[PDB]
Amino acid sequence: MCDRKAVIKNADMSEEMQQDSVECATQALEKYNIEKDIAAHIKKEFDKKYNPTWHCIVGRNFGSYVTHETKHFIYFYLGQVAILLFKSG
Amino acid sequence: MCDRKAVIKNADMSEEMQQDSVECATQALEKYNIEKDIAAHIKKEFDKKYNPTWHCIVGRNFGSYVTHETKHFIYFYLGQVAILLFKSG
Amino acid sequence: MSCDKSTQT
Amino acid sequence: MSCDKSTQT
Repeated sequence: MCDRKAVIKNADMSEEMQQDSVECATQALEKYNIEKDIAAHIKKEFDKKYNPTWHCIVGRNFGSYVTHETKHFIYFYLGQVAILLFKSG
Repeated sequence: MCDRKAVIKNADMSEEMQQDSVECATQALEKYNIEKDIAAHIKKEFDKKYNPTWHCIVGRNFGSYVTHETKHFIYFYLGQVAILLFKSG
Repeated sequence: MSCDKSTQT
Repeated sequence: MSCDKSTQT
């Protein structure tokens, strides 16, 4: 019907910022029903509000290696999908 | 054959470099039985030979928005599994 | 840099 | 503002 639950895997950034991602992801899913837009949406918001550059990813399942900045990284599993975010300009 | 067929979708880098990724992904997959290790392996190899910084992802299904450099970007589905590679230091 | 790109299976 | 880190669902 609408299964969904947060499950932070790891995060290194201000609570409000990481929490923002949680809502940014939740709302992102509500608007977009495909990881492509979900990630791209979240990225723009963080890149525009928190200043560039943010890299975003979303998927039901996937592994990846990535390098980011500092105090600007977060990753959490929501429902049947994962939402990754971190600056790596 | 045993499936594991490459399927280039996006590419923006030296032929040998992109082809290297194809083999790097193919070999990476046969080495590790988890897309997570795949990216980490492929990434280190490119950051080692090509020099940092490379972002690599591998998953059964997902989507992500990311900005890279130039002449250092590539993406392709291998054996159904997605395998992304691109510099975005 | 060439230009940003969004990946998707 | 620079550090590598793995990630997986």
